[PDB]
This record gives sequence, structure tokens and C-alpha cells, in this order.
Amino acid sequence: GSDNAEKGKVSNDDASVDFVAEPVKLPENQTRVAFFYDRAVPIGMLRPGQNIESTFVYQENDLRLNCLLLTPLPSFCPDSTSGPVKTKAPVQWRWVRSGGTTNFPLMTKQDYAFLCFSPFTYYKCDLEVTVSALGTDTVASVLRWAPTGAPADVTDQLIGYTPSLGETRNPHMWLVGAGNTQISFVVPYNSPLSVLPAAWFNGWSDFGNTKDFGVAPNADFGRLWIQGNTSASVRIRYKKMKVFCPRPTLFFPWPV
Amino acid sequence: GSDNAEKGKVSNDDASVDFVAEPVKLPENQTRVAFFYDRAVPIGMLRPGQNIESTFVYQENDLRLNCLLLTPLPSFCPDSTSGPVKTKAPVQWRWVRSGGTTNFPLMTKQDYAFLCFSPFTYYKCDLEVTVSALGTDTVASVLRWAPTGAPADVTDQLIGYTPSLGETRNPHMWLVGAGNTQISFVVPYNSPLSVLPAAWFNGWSDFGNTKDFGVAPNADFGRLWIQGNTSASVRIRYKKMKVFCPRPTLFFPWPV
Amino acid sequence: SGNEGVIINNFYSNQYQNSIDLSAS
Amino acid sequence: SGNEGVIINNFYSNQYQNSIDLSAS
Amino acid sequence: SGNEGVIINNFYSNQYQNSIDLSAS
Amino acid sequence: SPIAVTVREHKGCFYSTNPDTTVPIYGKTISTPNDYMCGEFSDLLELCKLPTFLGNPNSNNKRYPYFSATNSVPTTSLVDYQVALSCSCMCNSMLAAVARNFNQYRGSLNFLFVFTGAAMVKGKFLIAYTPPGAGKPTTRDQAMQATYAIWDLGLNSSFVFTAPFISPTHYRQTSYTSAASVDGWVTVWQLTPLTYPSGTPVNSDILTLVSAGDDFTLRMPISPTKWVPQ
Amino acid sequence: SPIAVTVREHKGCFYSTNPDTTVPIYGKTISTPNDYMCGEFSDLLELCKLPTFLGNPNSNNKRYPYFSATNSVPTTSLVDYQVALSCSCMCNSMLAAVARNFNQYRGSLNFLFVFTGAAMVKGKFLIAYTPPGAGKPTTRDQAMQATYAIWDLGLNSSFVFTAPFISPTHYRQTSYTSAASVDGWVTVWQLTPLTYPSGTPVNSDILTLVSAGDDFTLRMPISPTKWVPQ
Amino acid sequence: DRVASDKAGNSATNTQSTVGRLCGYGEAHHGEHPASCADTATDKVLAAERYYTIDLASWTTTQEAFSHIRIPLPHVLAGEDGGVFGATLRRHYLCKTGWRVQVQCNASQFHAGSLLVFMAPEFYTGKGTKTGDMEPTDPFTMDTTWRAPQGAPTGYRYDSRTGFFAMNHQNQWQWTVYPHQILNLRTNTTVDLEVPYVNIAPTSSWTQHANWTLVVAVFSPLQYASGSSSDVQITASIQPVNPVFNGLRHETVIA
Repeated sequence: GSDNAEKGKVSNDDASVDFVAEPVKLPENQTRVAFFYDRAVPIGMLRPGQNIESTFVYQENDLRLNCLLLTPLPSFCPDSTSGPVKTKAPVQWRWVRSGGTTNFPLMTKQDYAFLCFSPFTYYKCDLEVTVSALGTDTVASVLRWAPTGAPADVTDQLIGYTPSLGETRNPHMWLVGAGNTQISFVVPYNSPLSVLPAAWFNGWSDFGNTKDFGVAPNADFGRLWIQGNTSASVRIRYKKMKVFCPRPTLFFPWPV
Repeated sequence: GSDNAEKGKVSNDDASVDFVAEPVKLPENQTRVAFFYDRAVPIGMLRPGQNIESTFVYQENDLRLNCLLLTPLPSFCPDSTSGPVKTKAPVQWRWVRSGGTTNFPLMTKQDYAFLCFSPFTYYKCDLEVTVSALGTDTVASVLRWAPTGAPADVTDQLIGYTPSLGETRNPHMWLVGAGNTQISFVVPYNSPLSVLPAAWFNGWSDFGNTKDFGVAPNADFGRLWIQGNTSASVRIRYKKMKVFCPRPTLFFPWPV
Repeated sequence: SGNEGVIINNFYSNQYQNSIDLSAS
Repeated sequence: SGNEGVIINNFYSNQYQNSIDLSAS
Repeated sequence: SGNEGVIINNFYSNQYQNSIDLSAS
Repeated sequence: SPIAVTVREHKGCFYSTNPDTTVPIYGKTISTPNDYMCGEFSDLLELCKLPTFLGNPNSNNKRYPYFSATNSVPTTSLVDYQVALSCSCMCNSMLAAVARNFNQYRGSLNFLFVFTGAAMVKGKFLIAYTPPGAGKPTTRDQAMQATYAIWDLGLNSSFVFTAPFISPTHYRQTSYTSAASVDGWVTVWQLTPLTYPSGTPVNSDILTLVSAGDDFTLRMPISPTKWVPQ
Repeated sequence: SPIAVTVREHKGCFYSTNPDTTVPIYGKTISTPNDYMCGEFSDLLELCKLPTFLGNPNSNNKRYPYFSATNSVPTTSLVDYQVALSCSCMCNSMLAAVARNFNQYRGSLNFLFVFTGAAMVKGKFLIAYTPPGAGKPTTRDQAMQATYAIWDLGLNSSFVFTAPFISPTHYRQTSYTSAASVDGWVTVWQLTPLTYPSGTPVNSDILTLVSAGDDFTLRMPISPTKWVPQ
Repeated sequence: DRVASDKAGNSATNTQSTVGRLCGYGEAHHGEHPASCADTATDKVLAAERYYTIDLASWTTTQEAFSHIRIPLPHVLAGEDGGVFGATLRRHYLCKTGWRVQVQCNASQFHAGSLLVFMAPEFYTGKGTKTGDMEPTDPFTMDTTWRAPQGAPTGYRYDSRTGFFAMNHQNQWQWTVYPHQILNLRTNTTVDLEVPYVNIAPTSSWTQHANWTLVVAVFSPLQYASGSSSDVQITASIQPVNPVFNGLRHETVIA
């Protein structure tokens, strides 16, 4: 009943307060930050620019890359007054963008679900990654991972007829043979930062304050490089998620 | 603050010593010799010179061999004033070498990571070996292993239409069939020596002191011979590694 | 707390399965 | 000490899984 | 009661394996 | 010796919601300490109880965080919210924003009204909740027969009105997926006219916010029909 | 009876960093006894604390294990190290050599200076550490406003200067992978001129070494961009 | 009990119509030193721990629902108006602090209207798109004129194109989820807020990040009968709660 919104808050009632009624509440857990975000969701896909026997090289094709950034937020070959520089590794973008004329598909990669619904300012967690084959041919593929901020080491094949990506002390994966088609695994919160920005970082990324405003540095879970004969759908999963400082969700269009 | 380098050493300080400050140290284990080297890395690859049904024979092809030496250090068909003798089993070399005109690939096989970063004079450990298929065809392959110093027994097929390599009491492996594509296993520190030279052995390998200076004898983990229809990438992994007597790491080029 | 419902849920040690939580102060 | 984080980590006996450490003297 | 005859029958926690029975009142 | 195993028909299969974990590839990694942080929360449900704004449409059909009243008793209702998470005037409230990610709900909805007209203004309103079965009310008189409360203006600026959870089923679907369209209506009427003195703005604005009440819960996490902000 | 098993989607997959062991094929093999050995160590981190040489560039641009000073007070700084593992004058120190195999660091860096000029020579230097935010110092006067220490020549030959770990984040990236380029600078200035008597070499050389301080740590083992020695 | 006073060093706010002090995230900046810095911090500077009272804006009948002004922190107090606090701030790499604020605005019993006064972490303060670089303009400066709401709050892209949305999007329909209070002409002439220290890191490289923003937004339009005092300002008293400074150096030339 009667109250005062001015003070920053109000009585949070149930039927029994103003009327001859009562609390109808039942136990229920499924609405918890952790449990809720703890399910798999696609953010993009990987397409090999080259064989399992050669030297790897950044490669784009119809918005598809042979390498991808592990973050919920939007990403893509770095943008430029003259167009996204496709000869390079993807980076975090500040907005979502149509692949072409019509809205879909998207040029950018990201967790659309998480974007349309991230009721919070900061978050953190571990990331469980799943890489599933889109094709039906006996697979021969190599996958390389690296933590946020690490050298891409996108150098030349040392050993002929073998995959350059496999040539590293970093965590790499080798998948090959009939029936062997999906890669699954989990990586640690590997960022230099204490917590990550769910949406926006109200500051410059460089000391000169001239560049990339709104994007926090190393605000991601590292990245993936692929090589071999198979393209794959890539999904992420929020492990032991934690969120802070509540904020507004993505706007929804009012009915005409 | 004030000290004297002459005596062979100096105070190893933190901020709190010279100033109104303090120790900012956090717990952390990932910098340990054992843990650090305890990850897989490619040293070369194996290419079959012949069927699963025939008599095995040393064979080279575009720097690829049907046999390989288990050591981090550089190796290859034995060198000669007239060129590496390719009709023979690989041996330890004293330097790394380009396959051809440009730097890469390499003619020699080795753990490039371990070479660019082995801050120690001697080491020891067990070796975990992984042999992964580079191709997609139903595999039919045989792999033979032997400890450092053992007879190659690279003799003739006793039983017709079968693999000569399989004809031994030594540890051998038989892989065949759709989906069956990788071989994994671990071998013991099998050297006659107490510890191994991480880089250099400042002495002659023969009593006559005329030959192979800088290379310690039986300073390896044995070797692999292959036969059958499939080529494979070969990686090694340092198990329960131990290092001794610290020394300088591979030089890094000063910026022009 | 999260979406995990398996009893035999250890196999890999805890410290390997998850980032290690540690408090700066 | 090394990069191994599995609980059920025995299956193969120790002496088989690893080179046996023994001191000369 | 139903058509289930396996001893080691847990693996997945009960609450995950089945809808949770709860009485309104 | 090896253990004999029976390999189930469903092998190699991947489950987006699999209740179990997978393989760890970068172990013993410490998670950058964040003990300094404040503002943390665990349950999406709480966000639901924070009152946020209802979008009220204008003739030229554009939205306001409120509605207006004056020195008259409009024969019809001033505003009318349809108790239904899917419902549109809520399209943009935290309550609805969270609710669209879940299949079903239970419990009370709380409608919050804040009077922003001048201190010198007075008057009374009649807020009501009408359950289905006899159709939506078309007159204060009818509304008055269902669940209602009188809101009197005065020193205290606001009013919390609770739409009771009255239903056949223990739960209710959160979305207009096919058509039973609703779970009744919340209607606001003038009981007495806004009254005041000369020198006072004759048209007062009443802020309209909505939120999940105390009893309230959501369940079964799902995906909404995908959308694109305008 | 056989145990029924659910075969996970990720089968047949190989993990370079898999936290587990594999099959043993030559068991019961004794490891050649090495109890006689000395010089053993367990933590790469220790190598980090052993001070090694900084590579100081010459006009014709070639390197020296040191820098020179004389009977003057150069208006500008004598040398300036950029607190940044990736940084080049350290390119070849054990500290940097180890650090490039790890993704992040924390703690103090210790800069060691050794005076090798003649016993008869004297003088004072001003070593300073400047954190970012206001740009790198361009004058002793400015430097003097940040963290600093005065180094006085005398009987004792050397000096250990600690670049404090002052930072927004609990950790810092070890590599110049993209561009925030640095974590401040270490600058060396003359406070007073090197003074001396006739018959003494007018230009004294100061050995410059660097090492990880006590507080210091590294984490997340990785691979550096591959290189080839000249 | 609607009459209250708050003192801070040689400064003191005062009000006869308060509705209490809303304390965000239910807690305050305690002035702890950052575990990420080795150097002993500079703190407890009385001269710097007070209310800096300044002008916010002129509220008129013209402004509509959700029109607003954004005030960035610490930035807005990093220069001259910040006195000793700004002066000390300019000479340190890092700063970590909370905020205690009082927003003031009076009218009369014959006036109508209402404001939403609140504080948000990581809230977009960019003014416009910088022609050339594809970046914002004056992120760290306070709005000098009311800002119109977006009919469809999809944010601001810099690539000069339109479509979908930007990460700097802010959906006003939900602004009340942030720590706040409502300033209602018929109820109160002041609002009192307070927030802790939050951020992506233990302490802040302030020079390049406005982690907190003080936002004043209109809910119901200002209204008054002819003859009624037409001139209505909105001012504010801002105070740094337990500021803690690290990484002393030559001075950052905000100027």
C-alpha cells in the first residue's frame, strides 16, 4: 500500500499485505546467476585457411576466420576507416555488425544471448570451450590455444609437412580419424584484471588516451587458432560465474 | 641500496628496503622446473619408407625419415664432408640447420623450445612420447622402439607379407583400423649416464679423441622406427624432470 | 551452485579443474 | 610437483609407471 | 518400482536425474 | 586386467546443457584476486524486485515513464496494465527483461505509483485487479467488484499496489507463445478528481513502475525469440 | 557383467597439456643413480634473481655491459631503462630470458649498479623510478618527484636499486604484444659530477645489471614468438 | 528528522527536507590500501576530504522525460574545483576512492516535476564522434547541456554507420536499478547518495578511466503556473570518500 519512492526504495510486498490474502511462494533455484549462465552457447565458428601440413596464416573468407577471440563481447578483424583489416587476428569490437545488406548474418562474433541479457556491470568465471565439426569427412585437425595477452607466435613451420600451430609449448590439441570429431575443454580465468566488463569500459585503452575507448585491455579469455581439413562451430560456457554491480539490460523494441 | 657485487653476490631486495613501502608478493607455483617442462612439444615427424607387409629400410625424403632419435637436441642422418649420409639412422648433431636456402624448414630435428630455453647444464627425466597421424586414411601402422645404445636389428623380414619392425622382443606397437590413429606412451630414463647434457659435452666421444667433440655418448632416450601407410607428427614430454648447475640461455638478437 | 549434477565429480583434482581462488589481502 | 592433476592416478603400479629411483651409494 | 535394475545407479545426482517432487501445501 | 564395458547407443554425443564438466588444459592457474570488490549478487530473481519503468503510450504513440490526471473523473480508466510478463508496456522493465529468459512464473507482481504533481494537489484513485472469467472491466463500478485498493494523495508521495497471484495452476507461462492470452488486468481509475488551487499546474503526472513482489519466482531457463533493438 | 558407459563428444582427442599420464612400455627400469650430483635446482624463478647484464647501446649502436660518466652533469639522463620485461636492453638477461616463457608477472625488479672507475674517483648519482600517467621524465628535477634514491660513490663499489611494483592490477603482462606499452621508467642521472685528481682516467665505466627482486613472481607458462639468433 | 547536516573537514552541507541517505551496494569506501601497489600510500588528507560544491544545471519546462546530464569521476574534480584533492590526484599514477554526494534543487509547493538522481559504474560519458579517428569526444568532461534520450536506446557507434547496437548502450527504462534516489518537487529539495569503490582493478589509473558517473535525469517535466518563480537551478555537493593515492610522480598536466 502507501509509501515513498523518493528515498531510493520501497516496500516489496506480497498479496497478504493490503488484503485478506497470503503468501503463495514455493521453493525454487533455477534463477541463480551461476546455474543460469552455466550452459553452452555458440559465439562463432572456425574455418581453416590451411592444411594440417603447412604453415598457418591468418585467413578470412565470407566473414569466416581461421582464428577466434574468446569473449562474449563482439569481435572481428580490427576495423579501419578503410574497412576491417582481414590479414589480422580478431579483436574486441564496440558494437555488433551485419555481415552485409540485410541484418543477418553478422560480420561480428559474440554471445548474442549474453549481450541481450547481462543484467550486470562486471563479471568473472572460468570458460568451458567446445569445438564441434560442421562437416562429415574423416577429420584431420589441429587447434591451438593461448591466454589473453600472449604472443600469437604465428611464425613459420619448423618441421616440414607438419602443422605450424602444433609447434608450441602452449596448450594445443590434435584431432584425427574417423569418428573423432569434437574437441572439448576448460580454461581458467586468465586475465590480468580482477574482474571483466560485461559490456562497457568507460575509459581509454592507451596511456595517450587516443585509442579504443570503451574497451578494457586483456578483457578476454585468450584465443584459438585452427588448421587442418575441418570447419567447426565454436561454443562457450560460463563456469562458476560471478557477477557484480547490477545494470540495465539491452533495450527491447516497443510494439508499433 | 648500497652493496658490493665483487664478492660474487648481492642483496636481493624488494621495495620496502630503501623506501617507505612493502612486499607485494603472492603465492604462485607455475614457475617450477618440473611443472613447466611437463608439457608436450613436437621434435620432428615420421614418414614410412615402406608398407606394413615388407622389410624395413632406412629411408629419407625431403628431409623426412622413417626413423627418429629421441632427444631434445638437434639430430639427423650423420653428416659428412660430402653431405649427410641418408642411408643411415639419425644421430645427434652439434648444431641446427636449414633444410635449404631460406631458414625454414629445418633439416634437423629437435625440441626448438627446449633449445631456446634450457637454463641449465645437465638434466634428467623420463620421456613421454606421442605419435599423431598427419593423414586421414584408414591407418595400418607399426612402430618399434629401443633404448639408447641397443642394436637397430634393421634386418630382413622373417615371415613373408608382414612387417620386419614387428619382429622383435623389443617394445613395439601395432595400430590399425578406422578411427585408430594415435600412439601414446612413456619410456624410462634409459641412459648409461647418471645425467644428460642439456646442451654441450666438452669432451671427445672416442678414446682416441678424434671424433664427435661436444657430444656425449648414449646421451638420448633411444629411438623410433616406423613402417606402414601413415606419416606422423612426433612429440615429446619431460616427465619428472630434474635440472642441475645453471647456465646461460640461447642468445636473443638485439633490436637494430 | 552451478549447472553440475554428477556424484563421482572429482577425477581431475580441484586445483586443476578450476582456477584457484585466492585473496590479495 | 609436475603437470599432473588426476586423483585416481595409479592404475599402473608406480614402479612400472616410472623409472625406479635408486641411490648408488 | 519402475523398469530399472542397475546397482551403480547414481552417477548423476538424483535431483538432476529426475524432476523434483514437491508438495504445494 | 581391463574392465569390460558396454558402450551406450548415445555415444560421441554433445550436450549443450550436460550436467558435467570437461577436460582441464591449463591447471593450477590462480584466478586474479578480486577481494576488493563490492556490489556482488547471486540470484537473477533480485534484479526482478527492483522496480523499473512501465512504458506508457501516447496518442502520437510514443512512450512515457508515466501517466497524467487532472481535475476530472474520466468515465473510462486512466491506464491499464495487463498482468502478463509477455505484455508490452513492460517490454522494457528489468522484471520483464529477466522473465523472458524463463519459461514459467508464480507469485505477486507489485505495481508502484509515484505522484509528481504539485504539493498543493489532492485527490483519490482506485487501483484494481481483475481476474479472468467475466471479461475485462469496462467501468470503475465493475472494477470495484474485483480486488482493489483506494489510493489517497497526501504527504506520502507513493503507493505500492499488489496484483495478487490468483490462479488455477501452481505456475503460469511467461510468454504469449500461441494465444489463453492473459491472467487478468490491472486497471487504474479516478475515484475523486485531482483538486487544487489557482496558480497550480492542472495536469499532474504519475510515475508508473513495476516489479516482482515478495512471493514471486521464475523457473526453467530458456531462450526468447531473438530480437534486434529497433 | 560389463559396466555401461557414456562416451563423451570429445573422444580420441589429444591434449598437449593433458593433466594426466599415459601407458608405460618398459617398466621396472631403474634410473641410473646420480646421487653424487651437486648444483641442482627446482624453480625457474631463482634463475630470475641472479643478476645478469643489461645491453647498453652505443652511437655506432653496439652494446656494452655498462655506461660511462665523467666530470660533468649531463643536462639529460645517463641511461634509461624502461621497466618492461619485453623491453630490449634486457633482451639478453636471465630475467628476461625466463620471463618470455611466461604470460604475466608481479613484484619488484632490482637494478644493480657497479662502479668500476678508479678508487680515487668520487661522485653522486640520482636513480629514479617513474610510474605512468604524467609521461616519462625529461629532467632530473622531474624525476626527483617520483620514487628515487641517491647513490654515493665511496669504499663500497655497488648499489642495489629497486623499481617498486606500483600498479592498478595485481598482475602485469610480460610482453609487448599489441601496444598500453609500458609500466613506467627507470632513469639514471648525475647529482654531482664525477670528481677526481690529475693522473686518473676521466671517464669511468659503471656496470649495469638487472634481476628480479624478492617480491617477484611469474605465471602462466607459454611460448614466445619464435626467433633466430642473429 | 527531515532536517539534517553533514560535515566534512572545513565544509558542511545542510537540508530541511531530506529523505535519507541511500548507500549503494549497501557499503562504503573504507580507504584500504591496494594490494597491487608496493609503495606506502598517501591517504587521510583532511584538506582533500570534504565537499566540493558546484553547479550542475538549469532545469526548464522544455526538458522532457529522460533528458539528462552526466558527471564523470573523479575527472570533474581533477582540476581546479577539486582544490587539494584534485591537486594531489594530478600528481599520482593511481587513485582509489568512493563518493558521497548531495544533489540540490528547490522549487515550491506550486511547482510540479521530478528528477532521477543516480550513480552508475562504467556509464557512457562520451559526447560525440570524433571526425577522423572513429572514437568518442570528451569522455571525461561533464555535460554542459541537457542530453536528449534515445527513443531506442541502442548506444553510439563511431564507424558512422547504423544498425544493431553499441556496447555503450544505456537503457533508461531501467535506470532505477542503479543506486539512486528521486528528487520530487512536492517532497524534497535534496537527495543524498553514497557509493563504494568499484572497478576492473584493485586501484585505478584515473588519468584514463572515469569508473563512476553521477547522473541527473528528468522523470516528469518541470511545470509551473505563470507568476510562479520560473528560474530553477540544480547544484551539487560532491565529496571524495577516503581517497587513497599511490605512485607519486611529476604532475599530470590536466590543465
